[PDB]
Amino acid sequence: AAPKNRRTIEVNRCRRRNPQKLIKVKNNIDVCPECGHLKQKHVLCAYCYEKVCKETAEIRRQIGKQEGGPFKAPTIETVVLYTGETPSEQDQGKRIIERDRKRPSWFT
Amino acid sequence: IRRIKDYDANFKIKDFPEKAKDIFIEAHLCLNNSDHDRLHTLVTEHCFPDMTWDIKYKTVRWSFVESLEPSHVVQVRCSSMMNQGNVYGQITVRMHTRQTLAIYDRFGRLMYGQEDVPKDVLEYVVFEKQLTNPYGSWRMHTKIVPPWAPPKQPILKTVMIPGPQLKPEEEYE
Amino acid sequence: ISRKWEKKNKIVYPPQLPGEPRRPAEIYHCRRQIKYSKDKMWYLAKLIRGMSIDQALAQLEFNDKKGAKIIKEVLLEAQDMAVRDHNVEFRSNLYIAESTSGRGQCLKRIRYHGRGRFGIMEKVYCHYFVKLVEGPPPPPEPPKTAVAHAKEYIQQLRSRTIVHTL
Amino acid sequence: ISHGRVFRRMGLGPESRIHLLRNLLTGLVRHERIEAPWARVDEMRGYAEKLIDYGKLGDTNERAMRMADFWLTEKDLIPKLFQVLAPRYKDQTGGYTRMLQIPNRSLDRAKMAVIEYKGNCLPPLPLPRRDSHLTLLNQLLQGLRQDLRQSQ
Amino acid sequence: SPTELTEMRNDLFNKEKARQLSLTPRTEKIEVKHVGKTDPGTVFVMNKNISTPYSCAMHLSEWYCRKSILALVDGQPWDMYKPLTKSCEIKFLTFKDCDPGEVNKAYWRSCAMMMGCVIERAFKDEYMVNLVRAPEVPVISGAFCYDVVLDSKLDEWMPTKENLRSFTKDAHALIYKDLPFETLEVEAKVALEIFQHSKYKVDFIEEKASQNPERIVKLHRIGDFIDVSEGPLIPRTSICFQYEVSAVHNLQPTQPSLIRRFQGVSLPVHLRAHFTIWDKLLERSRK
Ligand SMILES: [Mg+2]
Ligand SMILES: [Mg+2]
Ligand SMILES: [Mg+2]
Ligand SMILES: [Zn+2]
Repeated sequence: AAPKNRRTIEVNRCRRRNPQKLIKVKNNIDVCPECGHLKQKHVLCAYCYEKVCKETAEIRRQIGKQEGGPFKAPTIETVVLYTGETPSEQDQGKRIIERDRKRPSWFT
Repeated sequence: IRRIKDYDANFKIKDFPEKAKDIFIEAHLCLNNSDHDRLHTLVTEHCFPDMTWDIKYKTVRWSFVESLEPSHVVQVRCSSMMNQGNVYGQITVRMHTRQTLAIYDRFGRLMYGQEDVPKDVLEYVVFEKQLTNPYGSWRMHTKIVPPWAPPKQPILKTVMIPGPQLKPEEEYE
Repeated sequence: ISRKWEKKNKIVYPPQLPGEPRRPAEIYHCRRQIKYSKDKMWYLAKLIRGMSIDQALAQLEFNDKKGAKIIKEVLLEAQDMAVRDHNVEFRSNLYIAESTSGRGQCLKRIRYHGRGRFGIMEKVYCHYFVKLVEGPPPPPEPPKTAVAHAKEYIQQLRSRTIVHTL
Repeated sequence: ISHGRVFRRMGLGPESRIHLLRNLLTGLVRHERIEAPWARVDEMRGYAEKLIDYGKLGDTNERAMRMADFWLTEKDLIPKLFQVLAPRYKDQTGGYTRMLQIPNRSLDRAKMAVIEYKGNCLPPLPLPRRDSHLTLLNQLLQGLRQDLRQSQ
Repeated sequence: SPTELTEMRNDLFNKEKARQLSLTPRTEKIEVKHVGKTDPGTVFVMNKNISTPYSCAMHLSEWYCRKSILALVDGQPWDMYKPLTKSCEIKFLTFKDCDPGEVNKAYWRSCAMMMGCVIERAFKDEYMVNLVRAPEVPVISGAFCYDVVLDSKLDEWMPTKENLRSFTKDAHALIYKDLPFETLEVEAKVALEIFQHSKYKVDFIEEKASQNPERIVKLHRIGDFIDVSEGPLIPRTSICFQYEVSAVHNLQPTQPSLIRRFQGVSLPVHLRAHFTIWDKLLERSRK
């Protein structure tokens, strides 16, 4: 089934400039209090999450280094310690992960 | 100055401040009318970009009023023959003058200075000429800024000096 | 090709008289040869047409389209050069006056069909054009009130003449 | 019509769906925090809690062991489930996992989600937090609460 | 006549502002370092007395302009439209902060002053209305209040529900006006000149000057209305969203004169409450 006639620019404009076709303005956008970058509500802030993910990756690299090879998951809990930190009574009997940097403010 | 005179055969130090003043004023005047052809004759190739590059896409209303103190030569130096067939002579002149300056935008909105009110200014201006080269003339080469110089008049615009833009992994100090 | 949009920032107006309202700063900026349809680009251009700079950047940041990040880049460049070169007071104090997509130079390729027959495929390119104007974004035109309609109708009635007479 | 259909159709079919979820779950047990498409994460979440329940049921239990053997492809994780994860949650009766929406994926613009097991060693997520009690609206309501309790 | 009094007050205010503006040593520059969690270590090189914290926000983003209610300058509260004086550290305080106590107080005071303006203009010409003060009542109390002395004619008069609605509508009109909260920092003598007619204002200015080491007092204007304030105010009138004048109470020790306490409750656009929650807040504010 082929078009019987060429559709005009007038009719085409009516189709493609319809509100239905148009991009809708978003009202979800707020400033993240932590970093000041824009976040959509209901969604984790991209900047803050990227920061957390970078740190998580570093810790995981260290975890892999200590484990050595595959199929070496520990049968005890894990704890991450930074520079100038010692294991506590709770941290005793846990796997210790050492980081070469200082504690982040957000990490508690 | 003996090294300059031997090439020139006819040079007067006593007359030079008057010439220097004329060159200076004419160069600064042609900035207003944006005649680069005349500027090239009056201004050294080193000096040209220094006084031209920022002036692009904006209007200057520089003017000269009476000088408080007559200009005088302070230092005379010459080249040490770095290039064959090239000798350069430099004269430094002290100028204590009153001047008016108004700088505007593309859009004609005033950026800097006030049109009517004159301001006192003390400047060291060094002039360079290429000797051993015919058709050569004394041209404004550089302005020396003293370390003890008073700060320039403040701009009308308020500016923001941005802090260090940091990647997520980076931590502020 | 033509590149008139670039030359628009090269206009110098004469200095304003003291007894004159302050002229709003205008900034012209475009990206040429974006690998993207002009038709697709149009929607994003239309979206940010009346908006302030910050509003526009926000909307573009959370848009899923490819062209959104390209417009964001162009807007940021324009905001930067506005403050630096065009003597805009505040980076926030800008709004989009013009936001347009245009066709770019394109390439013809062959698209093989399921016989000896074929089709001609066209690699689309577009330009994005933006004009920023210093100042708060102008208020949107208010919807016509009943009183406005009424007034217009009375005006129509009062305007009418005895036609085809002395 | 799909009234009261509780499971999504994903992968190459029913078996493939199980296998996809199994891989996500294995990832979660190992890493304790997993990024994946939102729908897949939401589907896997239920299985995550159920696995902890079987972990609690006991190491010695053969039924729980069989389930754990199936759902964990990497076998080293099976001790971890029984000896680390299950003892951790012994206090609480549920809500072992935490799921949060993440900015859309770069390539395919997919809705994304992070899932973690609670009480992990990893750096804390930028969780959404309710407004402080010291805000104006909260102050007014605290006043109201005080007045009501004084009335009684 | 009230019209001539407000006219005269405006003239004096404008004269004082012009005087303060004239003594500026030709657009001097001050360095203002931004100390915040967001966008750290940014410096503003700005005018000595022309520039305001709002123009600092204008340098940053629209978001700062929209959300920032007060500026903390050297750890001291500061109006958004209050001109800066010296090189200082600035941060911006919003309603959403961990301790928005200062913002709460500022909003409370601002609403009190708005109500004052409304009730001044509300009454008929024949009747006499005299504004006493805005007491520093906590937000936890549930209602911002203002003390007013009325004429002897309306001693037996008690406002109706419709009257309270009318005050509310006038307040909403004032919100719709979108008037900035203009501020002025003056010597006591100037304030005495402005507020010579109202004895209550005289007394309040006297005590405010007394508590200060100098005789420095603060004045605020919305639109043709001038009032002496306890502290800093919110930037703009448009900040208020939900604004109702709750009730009027006669103060018990009415031996010398009868003082009406006007009570109302408000919430900003940022912290909009639902219809139901709002109704609860109203029923409390009437007490
Ligand atoms: Mg073939
Ligand atoms: Mg369904
Ligand atoms: Mg599928
Ligand atoms: Zn953030």
